[PDB]
Amino acid sequence: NFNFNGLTGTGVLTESNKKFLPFQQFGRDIADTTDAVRDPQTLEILDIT
Amino acid sequence: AYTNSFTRGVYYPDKVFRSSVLHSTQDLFLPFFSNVTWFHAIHDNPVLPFNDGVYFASTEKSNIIRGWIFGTTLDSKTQSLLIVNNATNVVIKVCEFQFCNDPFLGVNCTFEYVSFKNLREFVFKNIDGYFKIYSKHTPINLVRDLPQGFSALEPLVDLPIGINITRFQTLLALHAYYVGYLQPRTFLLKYNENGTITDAVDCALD
Ligand SMILES: *[C@@H]1O[C@H](CO)[C@@H](O[C@@H]2O[C@H](CO)[C@@H](O)[C@H](O)[C@H]2NC(C)=O)[C@H](O)[C@H]1NC(C)=O
Ligand SMILES: *[C@@H]1O[C@H](CO)[C@@H](O)[C@H](O)[C@H]1NC(C)=O
Ligand SMILES: *[C@@H]1O[C@H](CO)[C@@H](O)[C@H](O)[C@H]1NC(C)=O
Ligand SMILES: *[C@@H]1O[C@H](CO)[C@@H](O)[C@H](O)[C@H]1NC(C)=O
Ligand SMILES: *[C@@H]1O[C@H](CO)[C@@H](O)[C@H](O)[C@H]1NC(C)=O
Ligand SMILES: *[C@@H]1O[C@H](CO)[C@@H](O)[C@H](O)[C@H]1NC(C)=O
Repeated sequence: NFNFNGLTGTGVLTESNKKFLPFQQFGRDIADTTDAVRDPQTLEILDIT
Repeated sequence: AYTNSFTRGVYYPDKVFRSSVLHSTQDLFLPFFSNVTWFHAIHDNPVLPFNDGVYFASTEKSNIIRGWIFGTTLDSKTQSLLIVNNATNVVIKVCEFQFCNDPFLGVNCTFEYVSFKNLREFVFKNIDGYFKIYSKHTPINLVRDLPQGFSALEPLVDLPIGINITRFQTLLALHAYYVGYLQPRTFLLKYNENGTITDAVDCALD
């Protein structure tokens, strides 16, 4: 179970190869579900599966 | 003077990432092929209105324009926003600071923040209480006109100011730009594999 800034859900976290622009916080999928999130306390970008 | 804007003036509408997808969104955009008023630098300071938002492009290398003013009654009796290139850093200040009617320099405040071969584009909009700035910097050879081409703008800063606006003015100094207003439009943006908007369709156009 993951919770980033209140964005809460369940899934497996992994390191992401997506190149988020510096102002982007999460990547939204076709089904309007967050498939990628920035770690709030780091520059790290993680992919949700 | 007037000149058509071809397609430029589109910006990443939200703070969300997307890839390899056609995404439809309703937002304040600069409609394609609309005339944008053209101005040139000499001596004066032309007046401009401001509604919904504005897209503002320029081309220069001598820093002829240093920044902007935004407000309703600009003559130093209500809260207004002043943006200026300090010397190398960029400073934004919301205050009732004193201006002339055509201020320029030589060679109760409420908010503070700090940061011809080139063409710089900006979008300023006041929505949901926030003042949002988007920008793009690009090398160019068409010193005369904003070129036939495409490139999306990305936010520079996003302030929670919330003041009222009906006008704005450019700021210069003593030792060549275009302005066009936004409208609410539905756009279709093509996010490429790397997540950058490579093309768009203003599908209220035709
Ligand atoms: C922002 O301030 C301006 C005045 O600087 C307001 O302009 C008024 O707009 C209404 C609209 O119906 C007119 O009836 C008034 O005559 C206008 N007043 C002046 C002095 O021009 C504007 O309404 C304000 N808007 C917001 C959102 O605060
Ligand atoms: C917050 O986390 C960062 C790691 O990105 C760390 O360097 C920093 O020290 C932390 N904050 C404080 C007050 O220690
Ligand atoms: C603005 O553009 C339209 C066509 O796009 C044209 O008919 C009109 O004359 C233009 N405005 C001015 C002031 O030339
Ligand atoms: C830059 O801003 C600081 C703080 O407002 C000011 O002290 C400084 O003089 C500015 N730079 C120049 C070259 O004046
Ligand atoms: C602004 O400054 C004046 C003094 O010039 C003062 O009387 C007033 O209280 C200040 N604040 C506002 C909101 O006018
Ligand atoms: C996407 O980004 C990669 C980064 O390594 C780059 O090599 C590639 O050329 C880019 N392609 C496009 C279409 O932007």
